Amino acid sequence: SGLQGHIIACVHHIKRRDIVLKWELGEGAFGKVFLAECHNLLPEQDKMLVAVKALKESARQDFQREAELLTMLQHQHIVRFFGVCTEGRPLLMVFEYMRHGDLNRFLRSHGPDAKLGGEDVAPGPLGLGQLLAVASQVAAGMVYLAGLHFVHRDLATRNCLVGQGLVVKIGDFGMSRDIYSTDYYRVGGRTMLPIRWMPPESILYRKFTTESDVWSFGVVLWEIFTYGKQPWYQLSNTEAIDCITQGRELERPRACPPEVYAIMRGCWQREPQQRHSIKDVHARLQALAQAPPVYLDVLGH
Ligand SMILES: Cc1ncc(NC(=O)Nc2cccc3ccccc23)c(-c2ccccc2)n1
Repeated sequence: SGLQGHIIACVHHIKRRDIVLKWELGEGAFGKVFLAECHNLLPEQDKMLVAVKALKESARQDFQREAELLTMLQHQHIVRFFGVCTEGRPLLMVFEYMRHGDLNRFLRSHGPDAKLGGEDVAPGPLGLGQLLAVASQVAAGMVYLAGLHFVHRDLATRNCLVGQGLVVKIGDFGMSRDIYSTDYYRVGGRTMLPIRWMPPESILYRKFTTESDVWSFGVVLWEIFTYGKQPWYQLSNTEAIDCITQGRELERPRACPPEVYAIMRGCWQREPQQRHSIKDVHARLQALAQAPPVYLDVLGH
């Protein structure tokens, strides 16, 4: 459940008059999301755009616990939470607006299968350096979460956002199971598992740790270098469970250099203790991302 799992009060408040709903961005089972104009929120701006999550009994208690946890979780690679609006209904969670939407959508639209300007990025597919800076920012957010001993449980590019200047942050508005339903395997009733992103211990033993998140980051790295393609896309849900439990590893993407694939393989160690830490996976990717173009052009053959 993301934030709910970590839970199981200096929360900032915003007045309803200060939030002006413009239009809907999306809608799901737990509520909807709107683009809104927010007044007197941040100085030297006066007015600014935000993404507003509108709460669709215990929901109100869950909301406050979610808000308190979101007020703690503040980092440069975690979508910014501004506060809540509790005067009247619907209850609202206010976040920064990320112009390019979710990371999956952004990757697919800058991939070889895209339909067809470029303010933040060049024409045609994202270069090696562009793919690496994306990876590094996600890794950095996971470093902060592991640092606060937070277990994400649903790390995937659909659960990352992209803003102006290609800034990548971990975050979502709780609509992934509705917008990307084929990225989940429905067990029974409401329970939906992101099995393609899960390690063997989470599928087999139903264990979720800091180490199962590292495996998911490994899969997120694969999605980055495959321009948002679904992992094990050629397989059904039961076929994918079989491959994961039998120790099978996703193939090296075409755009992926062997050095990047070594980071992936290290995230995909069957033994959770054997998995390379996220503090090291980030340190490894950052170094690669800011490395000179002479060194980088050599990496990509
Ligand atoms: C039902 C549902 N499913 C999934 C949801 N995603 C998360 O809770 N995930 C997240 C993990 C870790 C850091 C986060 C930081 C920002 C935003 C989401 C974060 C939500 C949710 C509920 C309230 C605010 C937003 C998202 N609600």
